[PDB]
Amino acid sequence: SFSGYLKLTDNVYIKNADIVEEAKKVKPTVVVNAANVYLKHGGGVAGALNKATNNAMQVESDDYIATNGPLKVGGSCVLSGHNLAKHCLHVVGPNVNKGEDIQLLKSAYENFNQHEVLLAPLLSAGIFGADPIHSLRVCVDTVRTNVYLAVFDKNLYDKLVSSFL
Ligand SMILES: O=c1[nH]cnc2ccccc12
Repeated sequence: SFSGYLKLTDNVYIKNADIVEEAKKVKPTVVVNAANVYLKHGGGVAGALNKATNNAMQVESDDYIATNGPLKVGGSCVLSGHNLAKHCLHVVGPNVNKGEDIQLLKSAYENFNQHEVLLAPLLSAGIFGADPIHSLRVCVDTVRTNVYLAVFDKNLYDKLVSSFL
């Protein structure tokens, strides 16, 4: 199971880790991807997870989009986890660098409540432009299921833990 996580609340745990390496090690039932509405896994967590699947995540995603159209900002879809997890829950947090409503971050985290346990990144953090401290607060106040957060950046991880209310 998950190891080396710091317990933040009854159900939220956090670790300074590369989510790709964490997924390859644990092989969780669900790994969360920081997706965009088109499931175009170019950079950030999405690009890293997709590269770990040898682009199989992108091929599967393009077929999903061709059939279903784009996701909504705040929405999600369950696809294969390939070599990383049983499933990948592609969740679209608002990208404030693309001018999207930051209030949609709570709706994005609500998708996590459909899964008993997840390995996840902080939604809308990193290249999505939101304040990661705000993302962690929305996560703890929205997610009721067991969420194991992987924060890649050590300096950000330390700031998140030291500022956690
Ligand atoms: O951008 C990232 N690349 C690789 N691993 C991560 C783990 C957690 C959060 C962000 C990342």
